[PDB]
Amino acid sequence: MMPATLANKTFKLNNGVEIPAVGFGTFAAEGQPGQTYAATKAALEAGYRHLDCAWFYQNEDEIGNAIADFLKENPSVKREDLFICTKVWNHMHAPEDVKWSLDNSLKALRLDYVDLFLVHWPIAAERTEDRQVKLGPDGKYVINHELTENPEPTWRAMEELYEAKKARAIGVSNWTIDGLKKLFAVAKVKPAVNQIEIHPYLPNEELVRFCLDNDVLPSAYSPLGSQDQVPTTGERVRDDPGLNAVANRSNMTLAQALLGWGVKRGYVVLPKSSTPSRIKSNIEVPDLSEADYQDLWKVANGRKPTRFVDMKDTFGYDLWKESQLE
Ligand SMILES: NC(=O)c1ccc[n+]([C@@H]2O[C@H](COP(=O)([O-])OP(=O)(O)OC[C@H]3O[C@@H](n4cnc5c(N)ncnc54)[C@H](OP(=O)(O)O)[C@@H]3O)[C@@H](O)[C@H]2O)c1
Repeated sequence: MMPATLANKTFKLNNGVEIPAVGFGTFAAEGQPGQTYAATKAALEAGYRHLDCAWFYQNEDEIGNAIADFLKENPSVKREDLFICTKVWNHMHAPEDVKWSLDNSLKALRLDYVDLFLVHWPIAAERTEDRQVKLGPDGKYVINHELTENPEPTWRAMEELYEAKKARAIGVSNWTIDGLKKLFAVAKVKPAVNQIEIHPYLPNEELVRFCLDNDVLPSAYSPLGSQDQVPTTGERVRDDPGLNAVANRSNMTLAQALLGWGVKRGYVVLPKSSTPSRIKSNIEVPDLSEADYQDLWKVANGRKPTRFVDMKDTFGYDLWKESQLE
């Protein structure tokens, strides 16, 4: 346990809502039945008060039971003490489908409201009659270009959910700087959060700066970089000697140093794990010294950025227009 952990720290969103600086990522892209329940339960017991969820991962039902069981077991804690975030997927950007998606997520989570609701990608795709992702003849998402280029109808729907008090704050995920500029023009409620990939191999500094300078708070998914192993070089973030040197010299884990780096930059961090030992350890986020903070920055600044999450090939849509050359 870390008495000085920054797990007690919150940020204040531009509408006054407080968001815990550390949240637990619940994505379980590989099963099993019951694994999300155990992990979520472990996070709640370990002191997490921020849970990050999404319709896409199809496990909000297990999360709902975990929250309900945790609350039943711990009468001193109230649902209001938890910060719950979920997200609407790309095939559900039509206004009525946005509301349906939150209603569905609220049902599975066994909640009356969520603390944060996000548009998961700035990409609108067609859906099937039964509200699944419609696949085109190449097997990729079928893109609705009108709704993708002019997301106003989708955002109005988020605004209405927010005014209906079904979401205490609304935000975006994977939005770009230009995307934010376009949204600001048509938005009555400014997005409170932009959840994006942020870690030492992808510092995303220009977007992080633009958000902070504009009252949008970033939150970092993949804050540990994934163990996904950089594809053009075959190196892992968690094998990086510079990063490990800072952690080792300060008797902290590599993950804790990476999470402490993110909060120190001034944004939320959403570490994911299925492993109890790692769930427990990742809630112990240190307040980094100036030397540690700077040296991690040296690693980040000494290399070419590498984005681990790019669903180009699945979507049949290229948001970030990144190539081998150029
Ligand atoms: N488009 C979006 O909005 C989006 C995209 C991706 C993710 N997210 C959210 O953010 C979360 C993070 O995504 P991510 O899993 O790709 O990256 P991550 O949080 O940076 O961590 C990925 C992997 O690191 C391992 N790990 C965790 N703690 C560790 C520790 N102390 N020491 C060593 N290894 C550790 C874990 O493996 P084990 O599981 O085996 O323990 C975990 O799978 C997701 O769950 C999700 O809620 C959002």
